[PDB]
Amino acid sequence: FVNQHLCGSHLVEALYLVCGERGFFYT
Amino acid sequence: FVNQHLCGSHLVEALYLVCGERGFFYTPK
Amino acid sequence: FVNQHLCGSHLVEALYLVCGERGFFYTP
Amino acid sequence: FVNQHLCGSHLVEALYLVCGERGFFYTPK
Amino acid sequence: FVNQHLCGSHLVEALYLVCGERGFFYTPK
Amino acid sequence: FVNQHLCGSHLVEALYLVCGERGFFYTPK
Amino acid sequence: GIVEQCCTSICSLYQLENYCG
Amino acid sequence: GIVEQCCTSICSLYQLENYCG
Amino acid sequence: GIVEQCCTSICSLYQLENYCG
Amino acid sequence: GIVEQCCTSICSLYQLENYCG
Amino acid sequence: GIVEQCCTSICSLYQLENYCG
Amino acid sequence: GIVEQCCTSICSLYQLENYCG
Ligand SMILES: [Ca+2]
Ligand SMILES: [Ca+2]
Ligand SMILES: [Ca+2]
Ligand SMILES: [Cl-]
Ligand SMILES: [Cl-]
Ligand SMILES: [Zn+2]
Ligand SMILES: [Zn+2]
Repeated sequence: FVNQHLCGSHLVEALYLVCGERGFFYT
Repeated sequence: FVNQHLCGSHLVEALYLVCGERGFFYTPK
Repeated sequence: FVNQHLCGSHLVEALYLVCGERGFFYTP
Repeated sequence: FVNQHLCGSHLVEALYLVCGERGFFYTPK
Repeated sequence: FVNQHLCGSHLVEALYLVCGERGFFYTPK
Repeated sequence: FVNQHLCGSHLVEALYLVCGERGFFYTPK
Repeated sequence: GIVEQCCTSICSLYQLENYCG
Repeated sequence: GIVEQCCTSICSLYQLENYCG
Repeated sequence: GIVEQCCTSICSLYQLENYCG
Repeated sequence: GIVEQCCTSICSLYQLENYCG
Repeated sequence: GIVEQCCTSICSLYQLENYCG
Repeated sequence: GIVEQCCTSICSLYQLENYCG
């Protein structure tokens, strides 16, 4: 529920830094 | 350019909020 | 409760995007 | 423009911590 | 370890904001 | 100093994610 | 109260819009 | 792309929605 | 507004507290 | 999905790199 | 540690200032 | 400092880990 949504917000931020020029998938 | 890098960091946050369960595919291109 | 405190932090970020120039009043 | 849209995003986050229980009202105007 | 990681991410932002120029050191257990 | 402050906020998040359990020093000036 | 409604369950954009000006 | 469009001028939520999957 | 006062120059925590409700 | 993999237990930086483009 | 003190209960700005440099 | 090095030019993650304790 709420906890998963909050964790997902930090996931995309982590993906943005790690992936860089390659981009990332979020599904 | 750091400002472009920082701007993209806010874009993915907005994309996560807007798309939600449908997801998205981010590309700096 | 920290988890409620952290949820409020994300709520105002979401309020900022959706409301835009109309603004908002975070009461809690 | 973009610079001030990004700055305002950090502004409301700063207001959330500083104001706490009192709350706050945000207006870009 | 998920909750502590999420809390730590918000702690460092608060430490950056409230401390400003003195700086801070962050370390887990 | 607006750009420096905004930049520093993201560096702190980046240092937290990369250093992890090692920790990091932060000193603006 | 926005915390009681949206921190116990996920709030959509329309429910979030109701807290704007 | 998304960066060249939404980092020189601000993008609304509806404009960002077109980039969803 | 707070944008014209804190995004053109750095605002302290004391100055931000002026906008609390 | 990434949510079920990395929000129930912490994922490393290398594990996150699996989802890059 | 700051984790054991502020991640199960809410710390104010004044408690967090003790971990400054 | 890290601010001088990474706030006008993009720093990679492996550049940033040099500032870890
Ligand atoms: Ca963040
Ligand atoms: Ca954020
Ligand atoms: Ca933040
Ligand atoms: Cl969180
Ligand atoms: Cl920024
Ligand atoms: Zn969070
Ligand atoms: Zn930013």
